[PDB]
Amino acid sequence: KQRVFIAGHRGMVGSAIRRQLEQRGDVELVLRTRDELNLLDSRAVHDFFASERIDQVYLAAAKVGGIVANNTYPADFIYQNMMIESNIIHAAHQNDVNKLLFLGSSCIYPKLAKQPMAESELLQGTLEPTNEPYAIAKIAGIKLCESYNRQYGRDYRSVMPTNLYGPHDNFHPSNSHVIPALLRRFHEATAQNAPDVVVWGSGTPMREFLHVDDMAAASIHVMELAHEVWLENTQPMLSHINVGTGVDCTIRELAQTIAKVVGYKGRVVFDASKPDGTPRKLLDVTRLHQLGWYHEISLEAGLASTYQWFLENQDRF
Amino acid sequence: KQRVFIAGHRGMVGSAIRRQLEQRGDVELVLRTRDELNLLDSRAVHDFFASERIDQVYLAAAKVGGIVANNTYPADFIYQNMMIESNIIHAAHQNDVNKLLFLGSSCIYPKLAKQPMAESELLQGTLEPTNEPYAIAKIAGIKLCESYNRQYGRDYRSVMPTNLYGPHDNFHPSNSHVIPALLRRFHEATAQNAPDVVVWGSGTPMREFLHVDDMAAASIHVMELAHEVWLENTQPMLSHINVGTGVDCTIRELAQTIAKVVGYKGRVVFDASKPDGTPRKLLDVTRLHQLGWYHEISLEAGLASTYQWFLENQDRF
Ligand SMILES: NC(=O)c1ccc[n+]([C@@H]2O[C@H](COP(=O)([O-])OP(=O)(O)OC[C@H]3O[C@@H](n4cnc5c(N)ncnc54)[C@H](OP(=O)(O)O)[C@@H]3O)[C@@H](O)[C@H]2O)c1
Ligand SMILES: NC(=O)c1ccc[n+]([C@@H]2O[C@H](COP(=O)([O-])OP(=O)(O)OC[C@H]3O[C@@H](n4cnc5c(N)ncnc54)[C@H](OP(=O)(O)O)[C@@H]3O)[C@@H](O)[C@H]2O)c1
Repeated sequence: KQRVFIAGHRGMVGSAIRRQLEQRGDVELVLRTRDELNLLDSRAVHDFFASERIDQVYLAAAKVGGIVANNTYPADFIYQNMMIESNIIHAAHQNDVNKLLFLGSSCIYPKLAKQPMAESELLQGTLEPTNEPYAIAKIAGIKLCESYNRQYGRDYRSVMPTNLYGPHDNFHPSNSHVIPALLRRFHEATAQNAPDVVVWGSGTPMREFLHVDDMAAASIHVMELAHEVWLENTQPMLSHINVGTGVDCTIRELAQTIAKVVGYKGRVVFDASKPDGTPRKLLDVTRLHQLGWYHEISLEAGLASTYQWFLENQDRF
Repeated sequence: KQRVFIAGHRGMVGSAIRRQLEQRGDVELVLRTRDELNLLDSRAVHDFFASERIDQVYLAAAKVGGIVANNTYPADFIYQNMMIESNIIHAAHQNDVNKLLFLGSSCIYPKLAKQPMAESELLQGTLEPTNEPYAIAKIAGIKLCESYNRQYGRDYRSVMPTNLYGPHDNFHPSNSHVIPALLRRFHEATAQNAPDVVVWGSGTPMREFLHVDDMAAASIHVMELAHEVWLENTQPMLSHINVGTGVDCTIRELAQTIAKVVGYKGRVVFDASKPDGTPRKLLDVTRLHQLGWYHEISLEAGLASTYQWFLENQDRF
């Protein structure tokens, strides 16, 4: 029976992986809350890895935030993520954990990358300023993995997810991520019966979204793939695998779909006097598809179920 | 032997007309798929009308969609429908086709029209924003007909159907039309044995529904009526004829009837915290009834047969 440590099991992605691994007895979960184990503490982390018998590690712990947070607390974002990665990856190796899955991020790719973005797009150009500190910490995490794989013959894999959404997301008004922000706004506009909802921009830019449950499934899939199969579809110094749908949709389509899901009857209005971001941003998921994994949750279905979760848990935001 | 061209013969309404005209040898059908004839291409359309010997035309081709589609692709909806109408109607005239039937839509009437909506309700007030582009294209199609009738002495008739349902409807999860959306939801809720099915709104608004086969019958009836009889019951600049049942029923009654048809045993729940649309929306079918046509398919019977079709074709959605 495999003993799996899911770091950051309370977070959005961490909890999703947990929900799925809990539904099978060939795995035994070892979980620690931030109060039980502070991942920033090296000694604490090494002690934990020395005391427990861990077979696999899902590194889903991180200091995550929106546009305001990343620009307001840059030092916290680069430092905490660098330490959490270093502590876990080093401790795992020191205590013979051979399997580990590192979760990166799509905001790690160059601002002006070629679309759709293949894995080789990594380090090909300057990063988006807002995400720079966080992005550097994440890239360093991938290279730590590749470096341990090379030097010690470890099996530390990594996946790069696209924009995620689903239960346990930050539905707070402070969150800048489009899906949870719009679900919230359309929910209130519907409740207060507002004549319209104004969204900044033209609505023409194209984005990609993946439901967190699909994300968890793909993660477990990549983690459990045969080592020979994984080596065959990656390179030692370009080992990360993009995880997404490969399908993009306009912000207009997204907003209009959310309006429908929520039962909003007013008008959705795009204020084109405000600037748009990059015209298009989506991942090339060829590598993942060749590894035999395809997403199951469509946008409409995922938004409807996420809204349902939001309804049962709104007294938390 | 009459040579009839049914444009858009693969669509819901188009195929219904075809099923009925196929069941009679006094008519010979000329059909072209989108790959055989792109209706947006003027030259292609005029060439087709020049090469074939068409006696009648049923203009059932259109760019149709739900709430999300109409608000997401407004330009495609107004443009494609305007071109398809213009191309066909002009080509028909240029090549001496004297008989043509144009299929409009109920969403063409003013948002705040008087109920039941008589034909004279056309252009009496502002349109529902969601349907505005599509509605303008459709109204332009009716006026093209009236204009050719007036200037060239043509016999281009038009019918305005109410909400339609039946086989070949879009049963996809993306579809916002109430009947196919509810048949699908109740089907899955019944299969997964869900305790309840929540529907947005109070369930009190009243809507009218017509089975597509009745629609096809009425269309053929109006098309084949004697010219003197048609002129007698219409006006040159108010020539369209409403096609529907003239009977309305609440959303509550509709949902409850679908639940029964599907064999659902759970509870149907209306969430009244979500807004309703207009309280009532149905057509005045006096003109059609005076022309001697009455619908044959009742709601329960039509839903049962449509569900039956859905069951045999579910591996398409
Ligand atoms: N577009 C994208 O590429 C994208 C989008 C979403 C997520 N992701 C990936 O998923 C990762 C996780 O994101 P998420 O949305 O699941 O965030 P989240 O909900 O904040 O998860 C982070 C978890 O880590 C825990 N944690 C942080 N610092 C800790 C510490 N010092 N000791 C112990 N636990 C600590 C947090 O616990 P507390 O909150 O209890 O402190 C939290 O439960 C990201 O870093 C990213 O790589 C990528
Ligand atoms: N409530 C209402 O008032 C109501 C409700 C339903 C229908 N209707 C009326 O019925 C009309 C048809 O509706 P429907 O439900 O039958 O839609 P549908 O199933 O989408 O039928 C449209 C057909 O037109 C074809 N088509 C579209 N563009 C074409 C092109 N450029 N070249 C060749 N073929 C083209 C489509 O073929 P492909 O899909 O193969 O491209 C499709 O088979 C509507 O426009 C409306 O006037 C009214």
